[PDB]
Parts: sequence; structure tokens; C-alpha cells
Amino acid sequence: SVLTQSASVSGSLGQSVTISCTGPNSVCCSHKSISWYQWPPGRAPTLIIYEDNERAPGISPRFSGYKSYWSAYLTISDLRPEDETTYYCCSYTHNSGCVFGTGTKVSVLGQS
Amino acid sequence: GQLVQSGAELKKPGASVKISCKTSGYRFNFYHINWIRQTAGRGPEWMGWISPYSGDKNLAPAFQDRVIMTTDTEVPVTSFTSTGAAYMEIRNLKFDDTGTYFCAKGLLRDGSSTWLPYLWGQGTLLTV
Ligand SMILES: *[C@@H]1O[C@H](CO)[C@@H](O[C@@H]2O[C@H](CO)[C@@H](O[C@@H]3O[C@H](CO[C@H]4O[C@H](CO)[C@@H](O)[C@H](O)[C@@H]4O)[C@@H](O)[C@H](O[C@H]4O[C@H](CO)[C@@H](O)[C@H](O)[C@@H]4O)[C@@H]3O)[C@H](O)[C@H]2NC(C)=O)[C@H](O)[C@H]1NC(C)=O
Repeated sequence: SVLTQSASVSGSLGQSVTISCTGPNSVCCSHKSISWYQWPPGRAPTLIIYEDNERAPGISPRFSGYKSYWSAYLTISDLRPEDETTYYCCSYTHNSGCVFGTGTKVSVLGQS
Repeated sequence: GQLVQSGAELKKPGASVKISCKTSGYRFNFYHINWIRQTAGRGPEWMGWISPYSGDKNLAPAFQDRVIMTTDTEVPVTSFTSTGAAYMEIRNLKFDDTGTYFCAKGLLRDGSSTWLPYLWGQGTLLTV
């Protein structure tokens, strides 16, 4: 998993959590394109972000993405209970395949 | 799209399998076919990015010469919503290759975000 994440993310109901995804300079984000995915283990994933911040069709504007010179971030607000899934960040170039990274569980603390 | 996969299969080690998925309701030629493995022990690994419109293929470096991907021609159910099929042949399966296989449709026809998977099927369980 050359594209490394933090593997420990938690947020509270109604607040906003942030998830990071960084890696080396050979598999990076400044010179790459970043896409984000919601992947519950056992089910088929779902697209959120494709180019680097552009939002996929059928995603509430509560999601967004930003890209620094060394890491990429997503800021998820309004954490409903259904956000307890796992997100895998994807680094892809225009003329080559994506390099999926490790996996980060997200925990919605304070649910019922 | 409503991608439908072949279904789960059980098989002895040291051999080859052909896994196929049948597209419906979207033109098959326009959007890339994106073949994927999720090994529960290893997490997610990429397999291939075949274009169904030409012979253009792209493959991950870890699986060169080990897997051969091909596609059928489409059948026109009606204009702009056809039906077509794609399959991959994986030589020399091992224990390491015990997980869920998905094929997916490319996000866009043009632009920098092509070759990116949007629609995913239910998938098949390979046990080896
Ligand atoms: C009929 O319809 C099909 C499918 O819709 C069209 O084929 C698509 O054409 C587009 C535009 O050319 C393709 O998008 C481009 O793909 C390239 C990736 O392939 C390259 O790399 C592989 C490596 O294996 C080579 O085999 C291959 O020959 C190519 O070299 C990229 O190079 C392109 O990126 C460029 O353009 C984008 C556009 O914004 C820029 O952002 C990039 O910076 C860069 O300049 C581009 O992404 C698309 O992949 C094709 N799809 C399929 C499924 O093949 C046909 O063109 C169309 N035919 C007619 C006659 O209209």
C-alpha cells in the first residue's frame, strides 16, 4: 500500500471529520489525480470524488476534497450513522491506472 | 448498467479461470471495462483496464503475462443502450488469489478522469 492513510478516523454526530491520504514523491498527489471511494467490506463501492475535488453524481454537497503538495484530504460534515464505512483513496494519472491505497475505518461516535 | 457477473466458483490450485460479466442498458463500446480484485487478506489490488472499443489494454505491473483480458462485440437492444460482455483469463491461480472480483464501467468517455470505475456489480467469490 504505497498510498498511505491514517487508519484511525472518528467523528461525532453533526460535527465534521477529516480524512487524509498521503504517500511518497513517486506515488504522490501534486503530480497525480486523486479520487475517493466509499467501500463497505463485502459490498460494491461507491464513487464520491473523481478528479481531485469534483463531486460525483448523486452525492450531497456535504462532501468535498482538497489537495496539498504532499497529501490529499476530504472533509465530511453532517455525519449520519451510515458514514461508518471504510474509504480507500485512489491516485490515478490520465494515461495510466490508479494505485489504490490502504483502508481507513470511520467511526461515528455518539450514535444513539 | 446493472452489471451481472458470472458467479462464484471453487477450484483446485495451479490452474486457470475465465471470469465474465454481462453489461446491460449502457453502450458497451463507450466506457472502459475495469477489472478488480479485493483479496480479504491483502485488501484491494488492481487487475486491468481494457477498452472495449479497440484493442487498447492496460495492465498493472504485478500481473504482466499472468492475465489476458478480452471483450465481445455489443448487440444493439436499442440506440444508445446496448448489451455487451467482457471477460478475463487468469493463469496459475494460487492461495494469494482468494477474494471478490468486480468489473466496472469507466466514469467518462473523455477527459482526464477516464479509466476510473463508477458502476460495480455484485461480484464473485473465488476460494481456490
Ligand atoms: C468513439 O468513442 C470512443 C469511446 O467513447 C472514443 O475513445 C475515447 O477517446 C478519448 C479521447 O481520445 C480517450 O481519452 C483519452 O485517452 C488517453 C488514454 O489512452 C492513452 O494511453 C493508452 C495507454 O495504454 C494508449 O494505448 C492509448 O493509445 C492512449 O495513448 C489519454 O491520452 C487522453 O488524455 C488526453 O486528453 C485528455 C482530455 O482532456 C486530457 O485531460 C489529457 O491531459 C490528455 O491530453 C484521453 O483521456 C478515451 O480513452 C477513449 N475511450 C476508449 C474507451 O477507448 C473514440 O475517440 C470515439 N471515436 C470517434 C471517431 O469519435
